[PDB]
Amino acid sequence: SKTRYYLEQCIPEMDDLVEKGLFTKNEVSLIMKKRTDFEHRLNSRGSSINDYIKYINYESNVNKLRAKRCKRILQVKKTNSLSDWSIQQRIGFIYQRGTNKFPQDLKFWAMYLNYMKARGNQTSYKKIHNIYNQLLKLHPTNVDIWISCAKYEYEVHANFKSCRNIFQNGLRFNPDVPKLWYEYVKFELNFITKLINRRKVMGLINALRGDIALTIFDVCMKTLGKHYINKHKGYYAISDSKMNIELNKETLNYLFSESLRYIKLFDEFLDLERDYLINHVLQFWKNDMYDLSLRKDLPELYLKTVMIDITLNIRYMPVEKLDIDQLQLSVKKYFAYISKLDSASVKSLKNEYRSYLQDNAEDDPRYKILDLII
Amino acid sequence: ETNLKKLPKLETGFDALANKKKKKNVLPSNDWFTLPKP
Amino acid sequence: PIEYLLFEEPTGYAVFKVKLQQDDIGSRLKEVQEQINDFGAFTKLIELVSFAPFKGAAEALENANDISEGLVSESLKAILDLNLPKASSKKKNITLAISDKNLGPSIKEEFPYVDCISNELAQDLIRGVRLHGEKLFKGLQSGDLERAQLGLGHAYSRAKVKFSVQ
Amino acid sequence: GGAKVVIEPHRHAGVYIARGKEDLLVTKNMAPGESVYGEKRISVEEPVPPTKVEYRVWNPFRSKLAAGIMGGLDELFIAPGKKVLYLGAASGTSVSHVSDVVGPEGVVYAVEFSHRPGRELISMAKKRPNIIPIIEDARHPQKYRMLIGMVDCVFADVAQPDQARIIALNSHMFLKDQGGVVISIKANCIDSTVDAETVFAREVQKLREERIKPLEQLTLEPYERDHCIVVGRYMRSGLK
Amino acid sequence: IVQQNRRADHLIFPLNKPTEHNHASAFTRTQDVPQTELQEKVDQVLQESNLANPEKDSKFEELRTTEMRLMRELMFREERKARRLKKIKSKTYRKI
Amino acid sequence: NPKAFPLADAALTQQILDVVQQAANLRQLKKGANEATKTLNRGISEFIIMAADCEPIEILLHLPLLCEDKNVPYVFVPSRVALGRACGVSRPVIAASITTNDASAIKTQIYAVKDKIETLL
RNA sequence: GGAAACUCAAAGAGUGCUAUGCGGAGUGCGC
Repeated sequence: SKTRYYLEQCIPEMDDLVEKGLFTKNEVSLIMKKRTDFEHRLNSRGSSINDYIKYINYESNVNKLRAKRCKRILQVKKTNSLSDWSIQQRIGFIYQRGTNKFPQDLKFWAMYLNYMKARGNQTSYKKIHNIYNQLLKLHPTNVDIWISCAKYEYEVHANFKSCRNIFQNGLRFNPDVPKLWYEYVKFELNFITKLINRRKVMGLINALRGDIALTIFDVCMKTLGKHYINKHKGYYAISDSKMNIELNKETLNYLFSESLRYIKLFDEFLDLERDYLINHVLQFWKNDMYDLSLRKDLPELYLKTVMIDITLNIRYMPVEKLDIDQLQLSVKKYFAYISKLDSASVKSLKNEYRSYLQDNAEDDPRYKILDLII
Repeated sequence: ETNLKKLPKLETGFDALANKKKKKNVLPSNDWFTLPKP
Repeated sequence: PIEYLLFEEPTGYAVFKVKLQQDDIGSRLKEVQEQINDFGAFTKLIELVSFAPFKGAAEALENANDISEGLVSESLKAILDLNLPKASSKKKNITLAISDKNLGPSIKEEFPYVDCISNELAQDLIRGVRLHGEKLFKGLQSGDLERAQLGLGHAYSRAKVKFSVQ
Repeated sequence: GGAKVVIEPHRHAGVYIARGKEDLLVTKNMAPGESVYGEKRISVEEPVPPTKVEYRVWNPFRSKLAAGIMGGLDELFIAPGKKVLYLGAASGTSVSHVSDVVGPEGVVYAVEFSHRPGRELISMAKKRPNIIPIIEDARHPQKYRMLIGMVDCVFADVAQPDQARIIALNSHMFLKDQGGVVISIKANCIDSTVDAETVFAREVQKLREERIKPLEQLTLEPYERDHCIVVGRYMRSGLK
Repeated sequence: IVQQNRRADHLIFPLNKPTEHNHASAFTRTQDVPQTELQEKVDQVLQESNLANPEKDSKFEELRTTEMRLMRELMFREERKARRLKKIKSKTYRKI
Repeated sequence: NPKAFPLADAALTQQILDVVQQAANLRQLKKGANEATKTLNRGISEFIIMAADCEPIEILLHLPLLCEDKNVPYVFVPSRVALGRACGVSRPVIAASITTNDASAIKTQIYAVKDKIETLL
């Protein structure tokens, strides 16, 4: 019975904690009673994570009562005894036992992580990196592991080198999930605006545009199309006309819905060449992968691509006097697209009409241009 | 510095997964190789 | 000196660390060949440390093809360079225990800091972990192995024989 | 071809005797309403609404395991719980009977190297769930280790003269300890020069030097010339 | 060292220290080479304009109660660690 | 590996055709595709010979799927009229099968031919 | 005299079950 070994591992801290006057033996025997029951339920057979959770909760509560009677009776913050580190180090020991016995549930993994973050005032990312490593190895497929690890060591440590390393590692392990690609681009623009405004701070007190986001977007679209087309047609590549064409257009549908999500939460970034990068996104979406989405099928996608091509220059505000100066490109594009499209002529005309209706003495020439657009 | 505050942020499910609670309910309560015995 | 082993399953790859070494001279003894049949004394040898499942069943068939031809695939490359520690110059070459001498030289070429062992000891604890199987993972997977290898078996047979669809 | 025959459980579980005037040997079908091979099926009616379930006649002149059964083996290891690795599964001649004597719960990993019997084997295998078709050469169990897990009996109907190395490699890779080994030996395909039980003695000795302890052999003489069914168990620990 | 080994109570036996190497972490590239296509593309974009923390040393070159807050929140990892070391040495030279 | 794969070269073709001729004179040979598959599923067939220039090829290519199932060896030869002349019969045969018989006088030649064609495959 | 159980007592076998080991740093060395 190793429960006896743990139970008399915990004796010396309560020995010193009793011989200095904060508890008495008549209640340290009570906490020893409940600790005995908890240890038995823990390393018995058929145990559970809820037993580990209640043990953690009880030990944290007796830690808080220890600090409370420490500042009440002794009127000090700590008594530099053995107990003060001991009780949380055995909390961490309980956490370690529970992760080794039950590496399944990310709830217990996550509260181990959260307790070690909150202890992170004292304790170490030397300790954090090990548990993130073994958690990452036990779950390579789960994406929130990589995302929470990157969020921690970029929003405390801000080590962009390790964040690039673990994002490339996460995309190496699963280049299938759209979310990890999406948040890789999100971190890329996050630190790219960080160092643009950092050199702006340097320029105040005294190249690196979105080509990285372009490259990872291109490989994102290629890999995502490959993995959607391999997610469908499970074991055998189906060979006919219409199902092959339908699977290619279904991949193109899902992929360009994803690039639309890339655009529509790409424009949150204002401190960079947002219009030039959205133009690069549409230019990469122009040439197609065995489908030709513009002139051939996916005509609804071609219509939304045309409206995005107009609105990427037409990105403006209510104070639109510079838009009254530079809407000649908008009128030229709307004319050159109405001279191409057949019934998407009517669709794009109604869409540009509703977009200009969203755009609308300064209203007087605006009313003139509104009658021009109507 | 206001833009650096309003920069968008990476999204997980982890601390929600560690903080959130349990709320739901509980509801209360031949062999293939055997010949037909004649 | 067998520090890690790689077990290839229908659902995905697994990599186990070796806590205690099996005995090398008495490996043909009754009391040693029965501890790979006792599960509670086989887990004193082998700890699971990583398990990357195949994303899709198409990738499952692809990895089965690449292992059957002895090649290294990219998910295997990913799990190996995640788990295996980089060594120094020639001191302490790290060691896998794999199941075939044809997968040997290919991952030796992909990882010159890794050494591959496939002897009787390696095949011994390989068949131990194959016997116990899904009890090692304690539920850390998305898949049941018998039905998974049913689907993978019909797929691999069909792709090997070029069975027509029309 | 239309008369009525009673059924009875055999000594081995899963296999049944069909006693009529003459008395057939039969097994309980996995796929009712069909005959794969060209055998006769005896259909019985269980009386709840009444069910109609059928039983495929196992031909001992066309499957060496059924030759060994009604020649009399003291025990098999093809029980209706077990899993069976069928080395050298040519067609649905014997693998169908081994499949449905295993039953709906356990798997028969049937292997095969040749391609035309392989493709009619997978076309057989779509109709019953519990068999796994393998289209690999049996000499390299490494290239199908991906997909069979810890089988607890092996049958070997391979007919090429490196049988001992075949069964040794496959049993080392996949057969669990104290597991069953059933071998069909064909003397004219091992070597035609020397006589039948001389090559049976050679193969028995190669088995027990590969620490498959042989318990039992049978000549199956009224059905086929110069074959032998050798039943042994993988000892792996304490051959003595 | 053999007198101090015969004067020992217990001998956990591989006495020459096991030269175990740096454990495999996901936090560093373990071969220092491009592994895949996105890795080689991101490195060939990053090789022309990145930092060996030269610009990090330049931006960490510093001296109002919010400009220091903005510079600290826009600092980098190695700059923050080196500045923490320099401020720790400064506080050790200043206080008691 | 086109469709009729184990196609014999010239010398092995000639020795299997002469053993075919003495088998036919000994009345140990059954000739033609459907008599061949009939003796194949009777089970008395030592090895089978198929002429791989027939019109078309599938009419005998049905025979490998039975013969390699029932474990008898099978050879292709290059000419139907060569097989017909070697069977000792007026029309071109395309398939031929040696019935097993222990009262044969050609047994050792049969076995030598069988060993050569099994090493061919 | 034969038969119901959550009637109990005593043995046996099988299936399971994990059966399951001063501190942050900083300071010079250890490749």
